Amino acid sequence: KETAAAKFERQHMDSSTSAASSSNYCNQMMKSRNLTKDRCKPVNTFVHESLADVQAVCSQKNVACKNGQTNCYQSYSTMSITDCRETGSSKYPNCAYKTTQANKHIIVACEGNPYVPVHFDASV
Repeated sequence: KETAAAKFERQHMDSSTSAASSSNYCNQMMKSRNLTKDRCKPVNTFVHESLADVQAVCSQKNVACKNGQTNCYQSYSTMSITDCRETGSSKYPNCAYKTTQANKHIIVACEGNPYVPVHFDASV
């Protein structure tokens, strides 16, 4: 089955755009990445940076994840991110989202060898 590292790339990386270009970004991406296939995933962030720069966060500033685990890391630099959250009208299978573009530090959990992101914890 899909690895947690591949899942992270599918759910959270968008190296192909520098930022969201329209309010429809989240509606389009939540569907195309298959995050609305079986239920409307409620919240999801997309990071518009190269995958190597996002992987590199695993060697940046350690911090405990929201859930307490100690394998979280905060990026030293801000990054281009898109926050996607359901709208009040979102109703499966017609999942709908508010797109919010921002420059924030990212926090991710890492695992493995190579040590790479496996969870998106927060944008700060």
